[PDB]
Amino acid sequence: NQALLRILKETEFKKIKVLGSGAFGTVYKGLWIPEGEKVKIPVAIKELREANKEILDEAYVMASVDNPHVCRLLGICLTSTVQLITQLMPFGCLLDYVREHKDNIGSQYLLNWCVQIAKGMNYLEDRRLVHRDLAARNVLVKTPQHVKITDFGLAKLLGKVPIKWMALESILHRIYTHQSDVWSYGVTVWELMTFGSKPYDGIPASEISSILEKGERLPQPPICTIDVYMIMRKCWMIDADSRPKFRELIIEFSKMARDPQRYLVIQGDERMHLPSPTDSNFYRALMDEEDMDDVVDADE
Ligand SMILES: Nc1ncnc2c1ncn2[C@@H]1O[C@H](COP(=O)(O)OP(=O)(O)NP(=O)(O)O)[C@@H](O)[C@H]1O
Ligand SMILES: [Mg+2]
Repeated sequence: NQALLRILKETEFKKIKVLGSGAFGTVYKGLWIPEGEKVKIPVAIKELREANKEILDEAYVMASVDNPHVCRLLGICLTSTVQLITQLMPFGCLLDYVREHKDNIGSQYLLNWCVQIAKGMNYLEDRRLVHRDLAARNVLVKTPQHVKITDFGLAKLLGKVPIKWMALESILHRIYTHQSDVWSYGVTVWELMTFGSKPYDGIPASEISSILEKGERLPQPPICTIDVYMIMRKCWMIDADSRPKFRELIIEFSKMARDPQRYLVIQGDERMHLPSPTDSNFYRALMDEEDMDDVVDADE
């Protein structure tokens, strides 16, 4: 649908500050200045490094993604460069969030984030869409209780490879499927449960396919019980059809969230509950009016 993607003129918005850059482009905090208005509305703008018909075709798919746990493409400006406009997320990405909060995050948040990421990826799988670059850096925090997958469509649009997130078949043959996204999901879960450790830290990207072929995998995070680590390891089976399905991961992590201290061991966890209804309501009113499923609370 034409209606989902806004074509912006360069005069309608301005880049203000670089937020960073990765494999496909550079992101800026920007301002949208709607013509004839005096308001300045914060947005994120991603300008791609390095056709228009093909670009717009993929942009319309990206703009069609409508799920509480996946970011939608809102607008595009095609000039000499491709610029992608999306909602700005002040909390930033979940990788930085778990690093910065390494001592104040409880099991309920971690297990619910795993549910939310699996729900967003399952939505993509149901639409027959493959992400190709899932990682904790590509999950954005809308509120601490609500996360969203970002950068859907970018890898396809432009495809340093994120070797350390990639299924072995993607590394060796650039094969990407829902089940290779499941491998990346397992790495993403490992990043969360380690509070943002670097996977395979110190090992050169060029050594990784050899390590995987020998059967070596990312280590058990100290907070994870064996059932949680077995899920991660199942995501990294060489046989892609032996890996879990995202819909299975929604079920498993939701079950775990109903008994969180049975599945993760975190110092001080009893002091780290989900927000009260009062605090949740206040967050939603200021930052998060969109429809979403209830978070999974503990039975006890
Ligand atoms: N909508 C957004 N709101 C706020 N920060 C954002 C948004 N989108 C991206 N960022 C941040 O902008 C920076 C650049 O992102 P990006 O160019 O996608 O690199 P990356 O996520 O680190 N790696 P990759 O996506 O794998 O290429 C990172 O710090 C992102 O977290
Ligand atoms: Mg990114």
